[PDB]
Amino acid sequence: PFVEDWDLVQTLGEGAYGEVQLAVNRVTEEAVAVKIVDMNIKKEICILKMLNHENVIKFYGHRREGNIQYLFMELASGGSLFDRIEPDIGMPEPDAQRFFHQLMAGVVYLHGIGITHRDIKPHNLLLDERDNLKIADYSLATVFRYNNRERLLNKMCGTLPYVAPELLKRREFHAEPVDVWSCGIVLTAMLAGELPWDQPSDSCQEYSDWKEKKTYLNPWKKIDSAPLALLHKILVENPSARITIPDIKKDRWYNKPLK
Ligand SMILES: N#Cc1cccc(-c2c[nH]c3ncnc(N4CCOCC4)c23)c1
Ligand SMILES: [Cl-]
Repeated sequence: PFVEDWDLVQTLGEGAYGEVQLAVNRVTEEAVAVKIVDMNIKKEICILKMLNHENVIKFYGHRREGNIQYLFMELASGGSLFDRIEPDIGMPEPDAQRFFHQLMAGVVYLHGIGITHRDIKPHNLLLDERDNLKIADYSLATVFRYNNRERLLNKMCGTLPYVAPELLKRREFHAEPVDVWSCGIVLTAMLAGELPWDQPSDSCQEYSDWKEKKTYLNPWKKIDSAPLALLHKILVENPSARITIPDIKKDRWYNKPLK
């Protein structure tokens, strides 16, 4: 199959909705990614056209072709961060730190334009040929700030092991601390190659253990004291006591020179 000048050469994977194909232009040989959706997406395109940052997947544009919408996007030839995390091990701390810096640069950018991603996790964090991180998939994204006025969110969405506890507990909540939380679970996954809990609920034993500071258990025992002190500031149950991005950027481990 093919779309105007582009051939659909192969399946890269599935986003939150629909299929993503590698599109190669037959003329120019340029390779991009195309998300193919059958038959909400006005909002998504609208958010996609806002995006201009080196740690965010770039939107090239779209074509309706009968039933099928085709959303053209930057290709990331390095695959996902998911594939760089070795189970039970993680990755080298300097690599983790570098990816964390890039993730924060992307999140700050989004938040600065009033967008929350709402599903940060390693599958949505892609790597270009130089291992630069790009935040992908704006199908759950939404505006939380417009004309300088913040709106609280109420929709439950995301992925349970990554989702902040207020989203399970509060009728309405601030957007930014939710995305911060999920960045903390990504950090843990990078440093330990395991997720700390199935969900951050009072009924989840591993979540209770963390609240009781049992860091002699896994995954925490695999993580050095400096990044762990950051994770103690991020994975804070009360979102108004949770560290903000400005303060993450002052954290000791964040600023530690590494290999
Ligand atoms: N909407 C959206 C969305 C969600 C997730 C990823 C992509 C995606 C954009 N550029 C890519 N480059 C290389 N692989 C990619 N993926 C696609 C999905 O499977 C993983 C590998 C992408 C887009
Ligand atoms: Cl993992």
